[PDB]
Amino acid sequence: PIVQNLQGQMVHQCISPRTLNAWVKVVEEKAFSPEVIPMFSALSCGATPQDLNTMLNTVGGHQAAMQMLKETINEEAAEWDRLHPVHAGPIAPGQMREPRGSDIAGTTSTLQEQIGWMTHNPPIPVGEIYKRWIILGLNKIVRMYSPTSILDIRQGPKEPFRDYVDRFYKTLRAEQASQEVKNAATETLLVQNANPDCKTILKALGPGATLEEMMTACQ
Amino acid sequence: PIVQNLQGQMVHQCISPRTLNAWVKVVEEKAFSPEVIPMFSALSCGATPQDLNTMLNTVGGHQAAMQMLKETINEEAAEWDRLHPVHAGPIAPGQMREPRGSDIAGTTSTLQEQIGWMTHNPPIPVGEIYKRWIILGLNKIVRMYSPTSILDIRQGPKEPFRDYVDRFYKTLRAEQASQEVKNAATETLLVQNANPDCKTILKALGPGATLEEMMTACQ
Amino acid sequence: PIVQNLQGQMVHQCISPRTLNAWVKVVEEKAFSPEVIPMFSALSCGATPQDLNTMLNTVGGHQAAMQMLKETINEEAAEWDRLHPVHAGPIAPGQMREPRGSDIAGTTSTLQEQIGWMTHNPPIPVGEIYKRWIILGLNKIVRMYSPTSILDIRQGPKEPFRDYVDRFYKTLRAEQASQEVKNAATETLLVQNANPDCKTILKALGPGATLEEMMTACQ
Amino acid sequence: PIVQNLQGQMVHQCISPRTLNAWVKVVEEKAFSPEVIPMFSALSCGATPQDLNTMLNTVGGHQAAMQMLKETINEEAAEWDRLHPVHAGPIAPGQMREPRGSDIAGTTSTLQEQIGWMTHNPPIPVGEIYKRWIILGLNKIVRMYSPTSILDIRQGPKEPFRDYVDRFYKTLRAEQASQEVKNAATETLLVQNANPDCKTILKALGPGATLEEMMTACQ
Amino acid sequence: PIVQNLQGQMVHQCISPRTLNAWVKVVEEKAFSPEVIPMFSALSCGATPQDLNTMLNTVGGHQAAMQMLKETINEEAAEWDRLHPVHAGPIAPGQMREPRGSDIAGTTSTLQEQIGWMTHNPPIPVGEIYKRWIILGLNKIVRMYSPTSILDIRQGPKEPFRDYVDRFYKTLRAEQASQEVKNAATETLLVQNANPDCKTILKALGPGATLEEMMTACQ
Amino acid sequence: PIVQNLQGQMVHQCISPRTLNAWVKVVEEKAFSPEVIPMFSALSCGATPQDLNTMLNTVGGHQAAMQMLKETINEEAAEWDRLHPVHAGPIAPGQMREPRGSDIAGTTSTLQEQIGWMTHNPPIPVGEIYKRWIILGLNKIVRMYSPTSILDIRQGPKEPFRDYVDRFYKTLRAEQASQEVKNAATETLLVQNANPDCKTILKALGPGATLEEMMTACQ
Ligand SMILES: O=C1CN(C(=O)OCc2ccccc2)CCN1
Ligand SMILES: O=C1CN(C(=O)OCc2ccccc2)CCN1
Ligand SMILES: O=C1CN(C(=O)OCc2ccccc2)CCN1
Ligand SMILES: O=C1CN(C(=O)OCc2ccccc2)CCN1
Ligand SMILES: O=C1CN(C(=O)OCc2ccccc2)CCN1
Ligand SMILES: O=C1CN(C(=O)OCc2ccccc2)CCN1
Repeated sequence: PIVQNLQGQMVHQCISPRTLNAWVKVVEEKAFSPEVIPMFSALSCGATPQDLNTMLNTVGGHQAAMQMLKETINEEAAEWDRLHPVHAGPIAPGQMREPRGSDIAGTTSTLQEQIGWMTHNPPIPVGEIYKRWIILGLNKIVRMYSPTSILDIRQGPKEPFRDYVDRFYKTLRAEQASQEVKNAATETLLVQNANPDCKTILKALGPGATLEEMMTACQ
Repeated sequence: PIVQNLQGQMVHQCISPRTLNAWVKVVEEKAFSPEVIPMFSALSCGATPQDLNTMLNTVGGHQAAMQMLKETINEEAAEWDRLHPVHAGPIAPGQMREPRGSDIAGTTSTLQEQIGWMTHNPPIPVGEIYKRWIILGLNKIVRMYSPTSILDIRQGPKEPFRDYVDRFYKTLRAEQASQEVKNAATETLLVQNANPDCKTILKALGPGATLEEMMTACQ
Repeated sequence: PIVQNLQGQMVHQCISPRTLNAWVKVVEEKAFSPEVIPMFSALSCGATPQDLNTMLNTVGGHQAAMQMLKETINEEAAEWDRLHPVHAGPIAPGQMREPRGSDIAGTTSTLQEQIGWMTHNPPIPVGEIYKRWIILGLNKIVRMYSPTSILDIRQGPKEPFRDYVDRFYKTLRAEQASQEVKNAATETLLVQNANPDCKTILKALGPGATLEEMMTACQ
Repeated sequence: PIVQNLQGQMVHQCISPRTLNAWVKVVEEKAFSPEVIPMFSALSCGATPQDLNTMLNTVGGHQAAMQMLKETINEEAAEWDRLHPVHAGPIAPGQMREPRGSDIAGTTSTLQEQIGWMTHNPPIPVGEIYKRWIILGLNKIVRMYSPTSILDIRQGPKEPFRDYVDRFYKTLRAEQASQEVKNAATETLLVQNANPDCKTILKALGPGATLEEMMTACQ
Repeated sequence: PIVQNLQGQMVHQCISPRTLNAWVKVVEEKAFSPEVIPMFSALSCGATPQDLNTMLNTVGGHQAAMQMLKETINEEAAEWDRLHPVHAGPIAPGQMREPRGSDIAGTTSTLQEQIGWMTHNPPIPVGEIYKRWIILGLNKIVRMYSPTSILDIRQGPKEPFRDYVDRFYKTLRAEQASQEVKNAATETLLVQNANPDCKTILKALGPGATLEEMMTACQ
Repeated sequence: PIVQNLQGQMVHQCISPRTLNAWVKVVEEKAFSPEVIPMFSALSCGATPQDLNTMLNTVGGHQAAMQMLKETINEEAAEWDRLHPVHAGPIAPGQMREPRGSDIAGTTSTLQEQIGWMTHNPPIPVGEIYKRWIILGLNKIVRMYSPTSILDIRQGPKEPFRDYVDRFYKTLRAEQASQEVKNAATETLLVQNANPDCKTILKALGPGATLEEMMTACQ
């Protein structure tokens, strides 16, 4: 990653063993549960494209997902190249060349180049641009791997309402519902998919009930 | 988080893998036991709003609680916006814009903006303001999840008085009794809910007994 | 805690995840065995009152003990307020107010105030004063929780003398015997509570025997 | 490894216990699965040739592979010596001698020499040159140890298409297919090796389907 | 402990959680096996008397040994006081008082005093003096706890000579044989206590055989 | 160990708990497998003679080996004293005395002396000299403890050739074959000790086959 030293410089630092192991272990333990993605983002704080590639290449399983992710990266790289074409001439001696999409993805750029871009005044933030592409790809993977439609999350007859709500919102998160839909669902599908005893209570409450008020009402 | 370097500057530092894992693991192990909240506060020392969001987004389960927490945050953000409306014009070039409630919550502000606010002279402490909102929400969750009323904590016939007191005060803490009530309960409900043999001894002690004196009296 | 940086300043540093976890884990594993107290003292090196509260609030069990500890803290705070009353007027602008007992205990003081006191020239050592109150309370807890009187530690007929001595001194430590009594007990209760075969040997040794000499004599 | 200190110098630092243990443990757990190689590269960031030798020499098993790796290193060293012959005379006093292939591999060079080369202006990057040789050797080992031809990865009759794709791409990676072949295989061998029910669906899709589109189609 | 900072000063640093836990865990796992003592010495590098007391007070078991250790410390303190009596008058204002034996042992001295002594030019090395007393006491404990006389270590009829030698030298170490005796024992008790078949071979070797030569001879 | 600080000084630093535990644990887990030796060398990077003694003294088992190692150290110390005799007069006041072999081994030298030698301009590298003696001794131990002659490593009838090669080269390493012999053995004993089916294939290959080519040929 790129860090600041005591002279007030952003400098390169090697990726740590603790970071490397943390990422490998959360993929092994959680696969593509939605919470793996904010974990990835946080573990890759300050990452260069080289570091992001390291993290993704250290994953042993899930090679269908990794191939899909490469396809998404290649799509975003091709859109970058449409928006930001580069000169096809020799580099000005000593000077900084403009990144192509494959330079952002770290496949055609060196670490030294990446450091040069990221520590330019002002930064050409290749690590943050690449991370955005990766996260777009990982969100597609999370949705693909989501096992259950929200339509199929219904409260059991003896299931605590809290347990059902947990299953409902875990499914909405994996299915990639917007925050707008999550906030709105409280007055609609959440009640519909409730068991008859709870449904009666929630129907009786009237409109505008907070989730807290619905959860208190059904115990 | 924001830290001080050797030039006497508060600087940004990436959230550590140890911090990330510590938080995920205490939620997995303790859920919304009351002691998880001071743990959250301590693990989030110096946090930016981005860091606070990372910590909350890394939680995989408990999605009913996480949705309730988002509702509480949105309430406090709307109260901030009532108290501190911002100008709806273009930013003065190079200058610092005033935060709205969604900027404090990190959903409409960048990390660079958050750093600017938190390291202004004097600080606009967006991380501490947001943390206060989060803790308000988490305390509501702890009370919701508290399984047992204090009325239902009564000493068993062969239960050591110490074990009963432990159960009593654990329940009072989850039910969110004030320190005033915790301090006062020693002369009242604690004795009432004691077993007959202890109740006799504690009744005999007279008023003003310290909890230490009650615990010594009943063994 | 408060630490020294490279400009020779004592600065605030966040409590570490390793410190937080170490304390929670020693309470879970050892409860109020006497050795938990020097552990607390060492883990809280440099602590502010805020840090001390964090450590105590992160404890999930043992809520009878935690309530007793709050009572002891409130006693010592009331004695501080008797000895060191503060002015009941507006603060001199920009200047440092004198701490009350609840400021020392971190309930009515901010972190910034605590830093101001602890880094004043010369320090008003609020963290060390509060730690002294806490340790006084924890020692009361250790004595309360000590399961066995020294009178009841007697060597078994086939118990190795070393094993008995270990049980004797572990009990003396939890019962909070002074070092004077620990040093003196070697010539008296330790021998009396020995089994007949050892008692004969130790009686034969004469007075002034070191514990080493008694332990060698009985094997 | 070589790191930068606060005077802006790249300095030597000892290899850490965490790095040493991380490498030993990933070889013990993963052997020569393909993902062990990007792990090696990342754990050896900034390594001197001495550090690279340490890492390889700390491996206890897999001595057939380690002997093969020595053979590959000796081949690349002999090619370096063909391209970059050195003077066979006495060193200019105080001056830096040119590295031979065995100096790059750390067998005939001292640590001080390696530091001199790597911190020259501009660097003679002996650690990076040697790491390239090692990685070439490790990739040969990964291919040798790959257990299964791609021809033999075929979807079972009740095997989820995702599980099959995972097995297909894991095998392609170990067999060291180019990214070109991985990207192209989606329209050809992947479909051929699918079960009849999926094969029908994928045949029906038409050409140019993304892997995401094929995986969605077959569930 | 006392450490050097970047201004070239030895400064106080808090004892780490890793150090605290390392010591507690080696006593739990090894008790007073001889190798616990060099571990203690290394974990207490740079320790103040306060730190040494912390380490010893964090031990929960082994209270017979801890009482014996206090007795040894009190003996060495009384010898220090015989050799180095201090003035029984008021301290020169602002000036450094001379340590008594109980000041070296940290029972009558403050941390600030200990820092003053240890960072004086030249140091009054109270931590190293106290550590020497502690190690003298711990060596007495190791000998007391040694279970077996060297006379009773004899090679079994089917015991590999190496296994016997290991048992012999482990016992010599716990019994606190000098290095002179360890070096000499190879020509004498080691052979005598060997089984008849080995004894014959070692007798046949002649005098002056290295332990390596004896171990090779008997397999 | 000795490290460089920010003023560009090599300074003493305490041995870490992680280093101490790493060494104890690799001896417990691997005993004198050959890979323990490069581990020792790497864990002792920058070590003083005091640190090297700490590491060796922290080993609890294997006391036959530790006594053999002391004998080897004493041999190398006596050779140093033959080559580098020292003056038998009083030290020049304030000046640096020349090390004897027992000073290099840390038995007759203080830490301060060792620091003085190792940080002299130019260094008298006592830690590196002593480490060389220790490694010479440890290599003798590894050979002594090697359980099996290379003559006795022969491929089983159903043993994969790779598994056999692994056993062959693990044995050659413990028996301390030179790299020359390891490289040459591929054309000779490795083939001879192969099973008949592999032997036929390897015989058919002709001379000069790489180990990779032999391993591919036999599967
Ligand atoms: O075709 C490619 C090659 N890429 C690659 O191998 O990057 C590392 C990576 C990326 C995604 C998954 C696993 C590892 C970059 C993007 N596109
Ligand atoms: O609607 C919203 C969106 N928020 C959000 O997603 O923040 C992170 C978070 C917050 C609470 C729980 C889990 C994660 C911010 C507040 N309100
Ligand atoms: O009534 C009070 C409130 N206190 C409090 O809550 O402090 C933290 C704490 C203290 C003791 C035990 C558990 C946590 C401070 C002292 N007295
Ligand atoms: O013959 C050699 C000797 N080498 C060697 O021993 O290096 C360390 C190493 C290298 C590969 C595998 C295990 C350990 C360097 C290259 N060629
Ligand atoms: O009587 C005393 C009191 N001492 C003491 O308590 O020190 C800490 C310690 C020392 C030895 C064992 C356990 C803990 C110092 C020496 N003599
Ligand atoms: O006789 C000696 C004494 N030595 C010694 O005790 O050093 C530490 C050590 C060395 C080897 C094995 C275990 C511990 C130094 C060398 N010769």
